[PDB]
Amino acid sequence: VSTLIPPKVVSSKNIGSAPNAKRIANVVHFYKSLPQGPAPAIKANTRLARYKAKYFDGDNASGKPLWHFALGIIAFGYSMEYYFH
Amino acid sequence: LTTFSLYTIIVLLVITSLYTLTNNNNKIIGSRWLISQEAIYDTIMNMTKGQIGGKNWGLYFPMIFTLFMFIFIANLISMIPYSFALSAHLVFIISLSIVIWLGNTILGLYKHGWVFFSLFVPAGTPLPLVPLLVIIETLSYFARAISLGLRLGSNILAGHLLMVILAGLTFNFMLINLFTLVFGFVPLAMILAIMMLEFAIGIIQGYVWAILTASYLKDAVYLH
Repeated sequence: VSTLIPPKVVSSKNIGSAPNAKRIANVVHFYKSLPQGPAPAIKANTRLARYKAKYFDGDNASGKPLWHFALGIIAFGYSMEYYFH
Repeated sequence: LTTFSLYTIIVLLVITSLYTLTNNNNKIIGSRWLISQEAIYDTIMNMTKGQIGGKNWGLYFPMIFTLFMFIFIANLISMIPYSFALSAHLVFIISLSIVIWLGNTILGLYKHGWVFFSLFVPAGTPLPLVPLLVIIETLSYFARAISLGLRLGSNILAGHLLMVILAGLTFNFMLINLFTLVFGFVPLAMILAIMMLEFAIGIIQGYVWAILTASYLKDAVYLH
């Protein structure tokens, strides 16, 4: 007898599976995606964007800024020692 | 005005740098410096969810965080060779401790009524030692008032004084005759070892403050 009409009806496979949710996510995310992100920090300029760039970038974490930062406070109180003495 | 005022400003500006250029504009991938402030976040997430876990733990998560970081920064800055008594100005540290202790006592009285005084009934011990155990529970409860402050203060104060006292002595070792100037470096190496220990115990004390004033808050929020 005469075949039923379901095989030629589709209209809820688009909620029917899980990658639909991911699809509607990644059509927004990827379509308006940039090839590369914006920045790993770069502001501190006054001849100190260089200080941050050399020391406090993702390029390295090394003891050089620590030494520098320590020395600033040492220079304050060391001069003040002779202001107190 | 004071010297102290200038160094309190320096602490604020240091803390700002930890979330302004230690961050790589907030890079998801994470930078070598910003990984540090992730790990601090995680061990205080898991500590203050662990201590003062319950319905509210995140509600006291900024408060315990600014008690961590303040002490964490103020025991490195005060360990710079010329840098002033902030944490060796005990009167500020102990006062801050008493304030927090009072802010627990008040929080407990307010939030948990006059059955806050059931906190100083430790358990249903036999009746002939029930009144004794109220007396020496309230006594120990306001021994907690001063203990927390005196812990941090004593550690930092003693460290700077130890280093300075030895520095003056080894100065006079290198001021007396050259047979003492030969073997003038050997006591110096002892001072170097002590300076390593004093930096270490300041971070250990920094964790200890923030767990203790989580512990007092553990007692206060969750009765008994």
